[PDB]
Amino acid sequence: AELLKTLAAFGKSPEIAASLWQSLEYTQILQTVRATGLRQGVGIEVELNEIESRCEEYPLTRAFCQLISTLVESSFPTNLGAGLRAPGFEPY
Amino acid sequence: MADKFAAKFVSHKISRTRWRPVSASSLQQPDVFATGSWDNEENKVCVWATSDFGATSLDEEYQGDPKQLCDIKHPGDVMDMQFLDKERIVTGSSTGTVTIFRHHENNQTLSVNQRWEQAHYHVGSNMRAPCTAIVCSSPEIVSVGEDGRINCFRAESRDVLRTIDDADSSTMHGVTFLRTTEILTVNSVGQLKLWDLRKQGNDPTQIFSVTGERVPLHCVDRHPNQQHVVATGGQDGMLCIWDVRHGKMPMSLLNAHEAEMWEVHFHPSNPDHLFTCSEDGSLWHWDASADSEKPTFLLGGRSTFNISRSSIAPPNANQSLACAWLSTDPTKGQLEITNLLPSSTLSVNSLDVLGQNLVCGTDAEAIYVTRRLFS
Amino acid sequence: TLMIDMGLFMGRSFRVGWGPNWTLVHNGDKLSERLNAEEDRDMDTIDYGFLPKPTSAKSLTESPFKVHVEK
Repeated sequence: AELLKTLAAFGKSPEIAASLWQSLEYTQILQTVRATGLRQGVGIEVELNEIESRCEEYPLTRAFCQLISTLVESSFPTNLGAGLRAPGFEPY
Repeated sequence: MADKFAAKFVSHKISRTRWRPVSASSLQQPDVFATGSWDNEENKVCVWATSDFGATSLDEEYQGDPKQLCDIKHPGDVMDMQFLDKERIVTGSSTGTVTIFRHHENNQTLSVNQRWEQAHYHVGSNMRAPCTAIVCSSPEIVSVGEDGRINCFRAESRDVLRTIDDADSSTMHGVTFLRTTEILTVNSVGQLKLWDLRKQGNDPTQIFSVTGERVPLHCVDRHPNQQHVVATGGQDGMLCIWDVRHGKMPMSLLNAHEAEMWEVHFHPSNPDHLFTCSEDGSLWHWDASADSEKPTFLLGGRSTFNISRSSIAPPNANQSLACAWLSTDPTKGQLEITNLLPSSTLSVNSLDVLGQNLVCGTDAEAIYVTRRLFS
Repeated sequence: TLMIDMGLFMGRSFRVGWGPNWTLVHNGDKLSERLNAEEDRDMDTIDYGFLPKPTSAKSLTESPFKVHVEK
């Protein structure tokens, strides 16, 4: 989560924001392409299921919300997939 | 009151609970039971043990405890998991894989027997899909899915024995036996569909929808007082009851709610009580009749706002009484569903009732159980 | 890959590298040396995957990215 909020504070630079956008789409941290070859359906979903629930405190969720917020507001889609990626934010 | 619950803070999310079977016919709670993960730590199947019944079990927390035994981890969520026989286990994967174990209760392990790696899938995108419903009557096996294929298997095979494909298929919600080899589903169109295991073809074997506010029906089950009459629940809030083995007709259209019936399940010790679970944010026990004049399982539970246990009986001398079932014209009233919230609960994704005994695992990170459903 | 277009008088082929005293620099495998895909399996199993990362539509992406060396 700290890494994520740092990246959020980095994205304030628009070209840095674009680099982060394209880098994260290449990485697919959360779940973007459902083609097998990995353990898909993972990420903040899981840890939200287990730990945040027990704590009753849920900061990562909001932080990652602000993550996409900044990502979209600074960087705009140039591409999302053409048989190479999964086009569309519709997953998230 | 109604036999308060034992709550065990399991620190775990629950999706699927299914009794470990011994087939034939007996009354006990299967102390052994296999559990499919909502998200426990991963998606996994665990083995768990419950000190059956208030007899010889009033301990190990308060009123018993289920205990973890072993587990093995599973790609794709366990949306559904049914048992072919005493220790052969069949679960659907969100990866669209049909998974069969043979359990080792003594070794406390699960054996990875048989996999249909291939299942229901989306066309025009080449993407995989989970299975909507598995059907297990030993040893014949049926699978039905979002895209609408039909997957007919004899036990013990890693390749498709048959998949009926159609020039007409749809999304499927809930399935039930009508007979030994006759099957019904409720669909996402407001659609009641029929098939026979021996005879099938192209496009659905039988299709129904009629006046009465056809809504996407999510849950169907065959009554604990008879199978060939079944009940279905959908969006509108009205429960639809039917008699078939080749033709549908309504026992009742009960105005039992105003909104979607996500899942409904049937009381064994009471062939005429029901339960409903709904991720609309609530979970109701359904009871015959209405009014608080009978023990109220309409507003029962919720910690406070509790009401139940009222009664009055005519001696049949100069006194007369009538009720709703004695009317055959459709569109009946509400029939006593109570939502219950102890102090706080999250999405209960699996529940089971055996006799007046009840277990249920949830997303509330705990388990809730009762010996008696009433008092 | 699948060579299924056998004509005649064909192209050229390849060799893995030697290493000192019967060491082998190998992109291929000898007995059981290389893994299949998916990180999650029923019987508690994890495996590799690199090739389908750049594509949302595979074209038999068969390109090496780690060559192991064994003696």
